[PDB]
Amino acid sequence: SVDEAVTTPMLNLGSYTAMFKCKVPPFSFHAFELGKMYSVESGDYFMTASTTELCNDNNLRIHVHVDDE
Amino acid sequence: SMAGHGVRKEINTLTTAEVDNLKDAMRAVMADHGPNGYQAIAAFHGNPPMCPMPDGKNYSCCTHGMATFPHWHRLYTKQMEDALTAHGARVGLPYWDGTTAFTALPTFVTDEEDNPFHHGHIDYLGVDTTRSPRDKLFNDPERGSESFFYRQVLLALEQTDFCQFEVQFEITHNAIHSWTGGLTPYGMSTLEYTTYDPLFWLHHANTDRIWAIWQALQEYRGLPYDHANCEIQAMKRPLRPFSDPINHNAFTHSNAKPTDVFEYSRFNFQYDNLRFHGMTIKKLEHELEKQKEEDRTFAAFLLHGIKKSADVSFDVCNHDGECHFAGTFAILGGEHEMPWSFDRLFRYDITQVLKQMHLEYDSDFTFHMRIIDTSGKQLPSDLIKMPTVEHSPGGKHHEKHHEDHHEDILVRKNIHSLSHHEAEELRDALYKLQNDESHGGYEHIAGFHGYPNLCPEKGDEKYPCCVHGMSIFPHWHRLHTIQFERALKKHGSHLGIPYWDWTQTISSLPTFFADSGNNNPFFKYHIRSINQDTVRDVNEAIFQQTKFGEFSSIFYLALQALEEDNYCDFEVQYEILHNEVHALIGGAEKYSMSTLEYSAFDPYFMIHHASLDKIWIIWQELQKRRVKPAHAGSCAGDIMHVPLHPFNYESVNNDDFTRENSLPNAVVDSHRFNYKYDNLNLHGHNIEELEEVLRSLRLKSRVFAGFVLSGIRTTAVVKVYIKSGTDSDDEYAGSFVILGGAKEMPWAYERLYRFDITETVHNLNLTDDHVKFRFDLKKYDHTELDASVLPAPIIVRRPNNAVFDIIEIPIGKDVNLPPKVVVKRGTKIMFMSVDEAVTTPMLNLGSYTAMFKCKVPPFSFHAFELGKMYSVESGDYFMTASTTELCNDNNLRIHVHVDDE
Amino acid sequence: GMTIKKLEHELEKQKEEDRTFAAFLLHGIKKSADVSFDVCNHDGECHFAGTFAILGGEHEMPWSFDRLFRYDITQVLKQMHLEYDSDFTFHMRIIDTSGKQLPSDLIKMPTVEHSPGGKHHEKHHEDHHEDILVRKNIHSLSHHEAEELRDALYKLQNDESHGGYEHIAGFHGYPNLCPEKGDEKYPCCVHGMSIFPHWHRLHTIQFERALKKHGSHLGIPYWDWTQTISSLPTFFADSGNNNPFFKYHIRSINQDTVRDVNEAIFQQTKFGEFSSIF
Ligand code: CUO
Ligand code: CUO
Ligand code: CUO
Repeated sequence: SVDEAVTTPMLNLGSYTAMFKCKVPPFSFHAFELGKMYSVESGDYFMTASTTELCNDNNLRIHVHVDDE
Repeated sequence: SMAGHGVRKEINTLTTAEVDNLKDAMRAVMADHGPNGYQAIAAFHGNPPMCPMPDGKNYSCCTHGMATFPHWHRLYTKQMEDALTAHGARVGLPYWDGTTAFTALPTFVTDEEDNPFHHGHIDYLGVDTTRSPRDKLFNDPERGSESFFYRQVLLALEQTDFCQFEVQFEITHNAIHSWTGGLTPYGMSTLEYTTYDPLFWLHHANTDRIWAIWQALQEYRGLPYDHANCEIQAMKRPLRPFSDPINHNAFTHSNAKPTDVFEYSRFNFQYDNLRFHGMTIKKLEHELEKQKEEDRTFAAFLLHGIKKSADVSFDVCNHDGECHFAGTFAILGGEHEMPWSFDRLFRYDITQVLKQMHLEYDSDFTFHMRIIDTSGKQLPSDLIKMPTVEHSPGGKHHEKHHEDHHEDILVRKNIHSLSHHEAEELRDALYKLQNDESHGGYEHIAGFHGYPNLCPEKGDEKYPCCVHGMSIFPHWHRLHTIQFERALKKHGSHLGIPYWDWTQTISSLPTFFADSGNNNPFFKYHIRSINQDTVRDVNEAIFQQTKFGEFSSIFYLALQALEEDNYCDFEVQYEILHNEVHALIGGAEKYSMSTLEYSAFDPYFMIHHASLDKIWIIWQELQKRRVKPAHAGSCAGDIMHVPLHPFNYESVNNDDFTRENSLPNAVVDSHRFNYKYDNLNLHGHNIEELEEVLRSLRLKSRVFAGFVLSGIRTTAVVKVYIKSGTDSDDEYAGSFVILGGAKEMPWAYERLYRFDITETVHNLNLTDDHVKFRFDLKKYDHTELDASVLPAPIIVRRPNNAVFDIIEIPIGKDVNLPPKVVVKRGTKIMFMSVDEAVTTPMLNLGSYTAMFKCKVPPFSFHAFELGKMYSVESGDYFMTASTTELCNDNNLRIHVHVDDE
Repeated sequence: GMTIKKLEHELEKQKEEDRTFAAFLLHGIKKSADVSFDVCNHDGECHFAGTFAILGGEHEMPWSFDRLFRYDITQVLKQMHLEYDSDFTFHMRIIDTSGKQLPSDLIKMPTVEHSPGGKHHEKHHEDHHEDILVRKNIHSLSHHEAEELRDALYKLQNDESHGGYEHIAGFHGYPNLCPEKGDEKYPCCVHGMSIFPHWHRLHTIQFERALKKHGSHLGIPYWDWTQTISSLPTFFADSGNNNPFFKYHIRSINQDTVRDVNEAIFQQTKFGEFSSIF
């Protein structure tokens, strides 16, 4: 949550790589990633900025991916 | 990768790659210690014994000598199959068609070295499996087809009744175990050991196949395939250990009950073909009936558990003492087997033997029976009761048959075939619904799709539940349509929602709507929530140039949908085709059918989606004929594994089917929803007939204009205009519509939108790869909007004969689009050298997404993409600008991706 | 009484209907006994399924039936209102002649079987004929039902006679009639009086009776306005198609019946403490 200026939203698994380009939906908080939280499930994930503009402020695109050993 | 089911095909048609995967997968399966291991699965069959009885006694789990027998084994085969798949097999156990004569055991099993199929180790025994085939195994044909396996199975097939069928079927099943295993202690001949041999699966796969063929025949007969009137009680009880929560496999666990077991499709595996021997199902039925014509004499046996496996042979003897070999049957068993006794007799066709004896039914002759154990020791005759002799005549008069149907089966009959009497139920049902404000009400049902937006759980954000543009787009709709229909039936409906085949030449709008007077409920509906009635601004949407191929207007698009292979590529064609109708009906109007947020309310809307749904069905199975089944998870499945909102959210129609079976994988099959269409035909063409028309398009090379459409957040139209060499004269290349609106959830077509420009381009005479680009103009329901986001058309040429290649020509410079996935492994790719200023380099697969950001190496031409070129290989690709700076000139990032159907 | 030909016909008729049977496997139980069994639903409610007897004794030769003995359960299930698919239990008691009970071990559990055949149900049935009239709910209204109301009202509205709509409405509002040639006029409408509902109740029937004479199937539809009001009834709202329910032309003075609807909505809570009308 570093930098209070940006809150906790951080979209989540926006979709696929194309979406990852920073497409985020109009305020539709497709919840998944919140404040201090955690997540057990596997598969392919992703994290994008809370808002479309908020994305461009630092390019919050990190595409987390979670596979097997 | 095939999207659909793990298919099981014949063993004799072994494809090297397939065999390799199976061997490897099996090897891994054998190795794993886990509960979904080879040893663990094998254990289910018998030793070590997995079943508890309430006394604590342990017995072999397999159900034999019972009606449940095919059900239990069906699950067992699947259990092993799932394991192999996890291991990486292309899904499916191969089936060994034992029925047909074969010189030797399948090579697949036979190969001694590096073959996991050859044998398996038995941990408890501490020895490997063994097999000693009996020579009797290759049955001697009189006819050539006339073999014992064939005959035994054939008799089973003839039986109408499930129970009658099962006994014959099961006994036949046993024959393979005996002959293969023979005397050896470790093999198939023993109940305990059999699961260990890998051949076991091949055999059971075949046995399951036999059952499947029978079901198909029953369906053909019109007799119930899924359920059995007999042994009602047995079906209900679960088959352990599958029912146990210990069971790692969810699917088998879910279909623990024999009632559940019947539907194989739920199992998610299919067979390459039902055809028994060469015969088709239709043919087989005919063949069977012929047998009926002649009288036959049978010997009947009552069999019970004789604590062991044994082979019985009996001969028919005349008083003279002359005898001939009557026949053989086998019993599979062992110690710790569960007790079983057949409810009915096992029938064996004596007729040939009697004729040879020249005996008559009435004549007094004797049956001699000898029971031999596997060891060769003779058993006492006390084990089996003396056989009965019966005569079966041939012919019939006034045979009233009893085949049940219509538990909850509705049918959506054509609006045209509609009758005055039929029409009333529709009007009444709809009206009663419309007046209904409850959660079940019409006002509420329409609400799911358009405004007001519900689905997020008290988000207070709102959210259009309407899923458009997603891969799921038809899935959500198909369920919604049924939701509308189901609501009506509860309201008092006789028939299903009428569907309209708008593809055919449209003389005028349906009378169903047009009759605005008499307060027709189908014509419009009062929102009541906000107010305002459902109005529509009809468009011409007519003028007929030509039918039966090259049909101008809607049909081509729809026909174009069926044309497309793969689901993912299909869905786009599916939606866009659907998108068109909404526009003509809704027109410009605020509250119209064209307005996504509102269109749900319109009466036509509820029915209209049904008409589209019909197209999906024809296509769904149509693909199956193609040996490319694609329904369920195919390419972009991830979206599917999540329930359709708001159907799952607690506040739906509360329809038990809907609320529960909201899952997309479930919705894929319409037959579950309890409704059927009066016909499969489109534009007056039957499935086989229509398939021909499709062939016509493949006949001629056509150039297509690729489109990467992304959520505009509004519904609108686009006019594609092709530039001309002369001045710049545009041309009406055509037009398509993009549905959407205000705060809709974001969407973007992963797949390209095939749009046919061909004739238009030829006039101007330009080349697909060569400098060819066009500027379209798009427009909102009424007014102009930013044409800007094209995004730049990605020309694709679809070669004529020898298709399913598809060529994809992206572009070079001033290109605009995210990662486009042509998919359809085997597709071809290229690039447009448009703008001489930029040469041919275009990096290639730079690396991963991070690299895609435009990292390109210093002049290191990591070759891959050149000038006019192509590429067959699959996997994930990419294309970036030749140089780092050259990237920024137009953002040449297109991340091509190429997966499987 | 039946002849052979007749009997065969009688038997076939039985075949026509589906039946459910319980099957018993019987073997020598070294004695004579009477067996009675009941069908019970899960509830534990039971009904007497049926009875059969076994004749036997010591030194009887051993015997076992090759097939099951069938007993027709169908009537019992219907009484239970059980379905074949439904899960129910069969309870069996074996009593010897002496009255001593035998162990159930002697007989194996019964099997159940289904016999044909089914059909599709057409909605052939007819409910009540117009005996007495009934004022059915406006909501429960059907399209077909709706027409009779519109037709009946319309025919009345066009009717100027004393029986006419213009006249019936006249009783309550203007013009005022009731005093016998008082030339005073007088609103017949009785409001505020103790009789207030009495006069109205009769007037309402007067309206309804006028319609039936005019050609009505059903009674005047009533609207339960207390319940949360989503919107005005469709019956009125459909101003188009010249809906007779929406408005009426006075014709006497002129001017159509217009209404200035008020919000009359917003729902706070139902089922007690209902705000507004209820
Ligand atoms: O059935 Cu248990 O063995 Cu093939
Ligand atoms: O799909 Cu939601 O509209 Cu036809
Ligand atoms: O008006 Cu006279 O009563 Cu309601």
